Amino acid sequence: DEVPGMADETALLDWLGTMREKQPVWQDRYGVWHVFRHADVQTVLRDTATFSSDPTRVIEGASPTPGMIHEIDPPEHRALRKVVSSAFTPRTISDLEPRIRDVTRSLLADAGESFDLVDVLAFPLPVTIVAELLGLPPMDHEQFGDWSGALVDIQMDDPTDPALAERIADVLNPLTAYLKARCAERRADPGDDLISRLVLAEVDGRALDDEEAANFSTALLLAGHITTTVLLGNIVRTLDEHPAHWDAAAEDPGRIPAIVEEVLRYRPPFPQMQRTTTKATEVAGVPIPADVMVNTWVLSANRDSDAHDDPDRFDPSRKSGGAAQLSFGHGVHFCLGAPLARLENRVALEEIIARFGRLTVDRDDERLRHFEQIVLGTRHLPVLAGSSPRQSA
Ligand code: HEM
Repeated sequence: DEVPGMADETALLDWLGTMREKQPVWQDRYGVWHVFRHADVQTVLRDTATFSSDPTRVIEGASPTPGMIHEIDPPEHRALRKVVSSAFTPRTISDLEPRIRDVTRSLLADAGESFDLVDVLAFPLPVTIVAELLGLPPMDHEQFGDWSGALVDIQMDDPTDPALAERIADVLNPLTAYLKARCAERRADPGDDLISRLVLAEVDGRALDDEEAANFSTALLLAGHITTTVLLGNIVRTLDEHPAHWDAAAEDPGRIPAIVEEVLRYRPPFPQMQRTTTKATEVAGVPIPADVMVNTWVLSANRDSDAHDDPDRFDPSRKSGGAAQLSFGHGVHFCLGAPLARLENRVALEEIIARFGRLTVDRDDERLRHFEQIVLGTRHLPVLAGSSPRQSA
């Protein structure tokens, strides 16, 4: 009666595989309901009326934290997402390419034969880009990175460690008050930055006060950093295992986006999502009571043969793309950061190939560490360049 941890990936995948076949809806000893098949995960994620993103919904006198889009249900979710989206736009994201490329190239250019891909690229990159998108003083970047980094590091710890909430609040409370001051500053004296945009936005009579704007910016950072960090490490780890794709991608960089989707399917940085039932309901004929937590295994869905032929084959030739990418969610909460996630990882892989041709994982480098809670991937990924401009080759 145990959920296998995130680190031993094979044992995890083996267990999910058995669940999809023998117990596709399972109630754990904590009374959390686990959903393993793709069809059923999809059903849960579409049905927001039954499967709420708002645990406060089911509690007398409790209400959601304002600005926290991922914690609220339609109709208000729609109202808010519309406001937020008007600030954080497709051109906003796409104009970021040169800076992403510029930061990435510079960081890699200082990495030679041996290095940790996460320490060098995957960890610092996303947070640099979030800081710049938000428009915050270059002189605030170091502390901003330290707060985000601390919160990434928190996830290395056992999530049932009862000190969890306190250590989270120790970082979160200053972060958000820094952003909320920035919001108030920007409301009085706006610029060309996401915070300014967020405090300037109004869509259908609806705007964000400083509280909402600050909570959103914080959520945006938290959603954006670890996931993106984990994705790039997973990309390199997966090419390591299927290395003929290094050369295919080297030859044709147009192949990179399909590689990024296939890694996302193969190794979702978030293997699980959570909902709360609002009422007695059923999944796949299995009865689930009101007011309980349901965990949808995206990782199990991604490896479901009923949804993906030869699911355990790493195969970028799959006809992937768009809103079908379960690793960014499904339905109204579908990842707001998806274009940025996709952009950052496409540029990152392009740049890795450009400089190195190929990376191999140093699997016996003892600094290698996997996460084991919310995330499927690697905190430190020692690598070895196939080659680099540093060699008199
Ligand atoms: C590969 C990297 C990423 C992955 C795997 C990922 C994963 C996810 C998933 C699974 C969800 C849906 C959660 C739910 O339905 O409850 C989500 C939502 C969200 N993500 Fe991402 N994410 C990534 C990158 C980003 C980035 C870069 C940003 C910021 C630019 C971001 C911001 C958000 C926001 C604001 C939501 C909530 C959308 C809503 O509730 O309407 N994410 N993400």
